[PDB]
Amino acid sequence: IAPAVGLSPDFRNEICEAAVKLCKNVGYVNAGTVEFLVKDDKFYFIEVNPRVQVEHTITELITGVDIVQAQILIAQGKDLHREIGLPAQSEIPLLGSAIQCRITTEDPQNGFLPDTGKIDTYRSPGGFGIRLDVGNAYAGYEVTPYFDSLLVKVCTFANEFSD
Amino acid sequence: REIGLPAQSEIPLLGSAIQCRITTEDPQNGFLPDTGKIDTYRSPGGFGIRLDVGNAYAGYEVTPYFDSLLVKVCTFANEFSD
Amino acid sequence: VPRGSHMKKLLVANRGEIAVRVFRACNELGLSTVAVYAREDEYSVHRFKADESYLIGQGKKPIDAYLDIDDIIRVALESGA
Repeated sequence: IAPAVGLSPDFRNEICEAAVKLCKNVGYVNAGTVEFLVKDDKFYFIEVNPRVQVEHTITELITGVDIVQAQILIAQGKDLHREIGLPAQSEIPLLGSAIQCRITTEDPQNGFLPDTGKIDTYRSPGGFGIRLDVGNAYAGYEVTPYFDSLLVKVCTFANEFSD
Repeated sequence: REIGLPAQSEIPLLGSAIQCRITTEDPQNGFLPDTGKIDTYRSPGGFGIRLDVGNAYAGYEVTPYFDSLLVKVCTFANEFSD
Repeated sequence: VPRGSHMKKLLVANRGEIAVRVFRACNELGLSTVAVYAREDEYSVHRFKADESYLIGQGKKPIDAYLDIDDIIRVALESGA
């Protein structure tokens, strides 16, 4: 989910600044994610993933920023502000909240072993506040055992977390 | 108080959005609506895309009795050009 | 800024939902795209979403095909990415 709606905005800002501090220090280029563990109002660095992540989608929804277009424009030598058009830090939007689930063929009644076989029917929902980023799921597709079990990533977004 | 909308001046204005209605109107046949069976229907998604589907799914027979709408597509982004 | 940072064509060294996500971004940025696919992944949606696509890792297991550094580079150079 995004943002971390169960933590106070101040504490979240602190975590974001620490991530920025690390990245400024090493002159980080392109997209990356800094990962922390958090416990009773302290936070501890665990990892940097120096790449886009599967859950980038929900950050895009709550900021209005297209992260993957940004990666490509960054690699073309463009300036985040002048050319890519992102605002200064304090102007970066924070628009409601967003949730992502990955729908997979893992069978929860069979120890989450991924099912294989032919997809007979695949009807995907839409509407307001729904984003879909599909993997391999279409009517007639044979799910093989060779790859991951993802069918489709679903994200929802709205002004309020509960919606 | 209950629905939770802000006061007028606080009503957000977030980028821009465009809607097209995809229909069976054949632009090469004077926009007469086509009918018949839908063999294949694969709908896009991703960031900045919203779909509000009418009657379009693989196997659906489009009749001549109703409007020709298949799916409403909206896109949205910070900038109109995007 | 490295020399050669201008782009007309991009290749995704991946498969599945992330490859489709990148192709979408490329197309919106006016770039043409290139997919790679293992033989066993030949029905993957990402293969058909690109402007052109190429089989890689011939005769390897499917995961090793996607880890085949030199065959991926071969495709990038051959396609003019």
